[PDB]
Amino acid sequence: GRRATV
Amino acid sequence: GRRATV
Amino acid sequence: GAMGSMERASLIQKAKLAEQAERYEDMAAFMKGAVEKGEELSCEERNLLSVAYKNVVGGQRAAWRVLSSIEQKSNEEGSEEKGPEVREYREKVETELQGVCDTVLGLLDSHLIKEAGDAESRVFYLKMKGDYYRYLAEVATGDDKKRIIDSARSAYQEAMDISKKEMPPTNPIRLGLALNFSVFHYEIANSPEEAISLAKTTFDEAMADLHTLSEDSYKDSTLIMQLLRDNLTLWT
Amino acid sequence: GAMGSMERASLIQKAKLAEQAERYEDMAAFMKGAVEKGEELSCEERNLLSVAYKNVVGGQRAAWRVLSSIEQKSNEEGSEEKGPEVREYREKVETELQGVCDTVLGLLDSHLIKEAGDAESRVFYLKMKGDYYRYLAEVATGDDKKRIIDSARSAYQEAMDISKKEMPPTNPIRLGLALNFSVFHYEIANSPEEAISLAKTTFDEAMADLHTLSEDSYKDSTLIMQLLRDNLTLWT
Ligand SMILES: [Mg+2]
Ligand SMILES: [Mg+2]
Ligand SMILES: [Mg+2]
Ligand SMILES: [Mg+2]
Ligand SMILES: [Mg+2]
Ligand SMILES: [Mg+2]
Ligand SMILES: [Mg+2]
Ligand SMILES: [Mg+2]
Repeated sequence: GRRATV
Repeated sequence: GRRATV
Repeated sequence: GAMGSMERASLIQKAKLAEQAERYEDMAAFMKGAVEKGEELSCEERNLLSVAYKNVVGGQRAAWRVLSSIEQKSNEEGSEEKGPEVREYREKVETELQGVCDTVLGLLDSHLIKEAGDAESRVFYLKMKGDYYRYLAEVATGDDKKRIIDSARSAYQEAMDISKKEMPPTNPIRLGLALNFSVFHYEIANSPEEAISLAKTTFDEAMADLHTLSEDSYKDSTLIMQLLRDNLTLWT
Repeated sequence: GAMGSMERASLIQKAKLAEQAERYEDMAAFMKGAVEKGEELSCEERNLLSVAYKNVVGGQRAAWRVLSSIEQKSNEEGSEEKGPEVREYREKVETELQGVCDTVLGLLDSHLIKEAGDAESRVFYLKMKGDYYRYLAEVATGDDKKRIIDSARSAYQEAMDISKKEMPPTNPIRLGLALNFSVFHYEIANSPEEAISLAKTTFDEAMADLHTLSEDSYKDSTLIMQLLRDNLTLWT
């Protein structure tokens, strides 16, 4: 999965 | 489900 | 046109890139530019044009339905008055949607349909004319509603007449035309019995002709036949 | 501004309708109009602004990555020359993306940040400044790349300094700031060890403070803590 940002 | 159109 | 300086082949290449990037507004603008070069469209090019605008107008229609539902609830008994904003914003989306339909109908009238002589192109464009008048009919509420509905009906009926004479019953354009005209009958023209009859007859006549097809054509036809069956299941 | 004639409250109401209709470009335009009224934004309004632009720029960034990958493949040995179209279209998307980032950074500079005195607003806006400089850094290739990267770093670092002094370690803004600054370290600043250290320390300090929270706040904080853990799992 693609790394998370918010 | 919603009826299909194409 | 802002695409007037770009080569036809470059517009087509960029339309395909825009599709891969899911940039459907760009894809539609590139294809409009390609149409305005004045040459007829190949089969692949016609399908790029239709994919682009179907995605653009599909987003607008989905948004319009969300806003229409909110506006309807606002007008029920017991609902607090919230001002003109819901109507105004529904109208803004509606006007944008109508603009896109008018753009597509304008490309068909100037001059895609008049130059389309082969059944596959002519039926394809007349189906598109019916579809975009149908999208106008979905939002129409005034004096012209009946004429908008009749314009959709007339375009679909011409496409049906040509497709029956010139195409096999398994042709995917013929099948999708019938699927959409059946939906027109069901939800625009208040004719559910006609919608069901058309879907059933179209399915059965395609079934009987599958034996003539290659494996790849069989897959193409059965995909749309399943949509006809899905609608019949929903409606019966 | 095209929104100059619309009431602030009507812009906010329409931004919420646009969100429900998934019309994020409209939502962003409405929120830009609301910011330009010159009043400070409430917490809910700040989150409408961020949701709108995050969705707009997120679509642009995803499209840019698709086009960049195609352009990279075109420049490999053995790839047929296809002309300037891929570069041109990647550049078009890139310029649009940079325009949106410049718009957001302009709203922050005129005058959201200078009027933001409470920690929750100031940290939120400085996180946004870091994020939008980071999106500029994702596409930067020229003489200013180092300064763009340093502008992102500086905004994030100020936000971190304030958040550590003024917020609990479970505050969702603090957690999301740390998540994003950690990603900045990993993939912009070539500092994976710093990225991992920040994510781990942020997670552990939040864990130790969960006992102070209500059930609803606990849910808010643990959601972002799971994102920190997801990144740590990806990176180790
Ligand atoms: Mg030429
Ligand atoms: Mg009441
Ligand atoms: Mg109207
Ligand atoms: Mg009956
Ligand atoms: Mg006022
Ligand atoms: Mg070769
Ligand atoms: Mg550039
Ligand atoms: Mg190490």
